[PDB]
Amino acid sequence: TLPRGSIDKYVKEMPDKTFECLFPGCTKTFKRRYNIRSHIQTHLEDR
Ligand SMILES: [Zn+2]
Repeated sequence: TLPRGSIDKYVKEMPDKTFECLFPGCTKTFKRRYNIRSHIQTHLEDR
């Protein structure tokens, strides 16, 4: 009754100011920011 352990199961935060969405099928990398996290929402939101 509380989903909150999948958004942090596919994120590779790099100390070089980078990000690697570890989602299976995904292939987009971002930088030090909390925007890709919301991107993981559309990941398991409907697609
Ligand atoms: Zn992704």
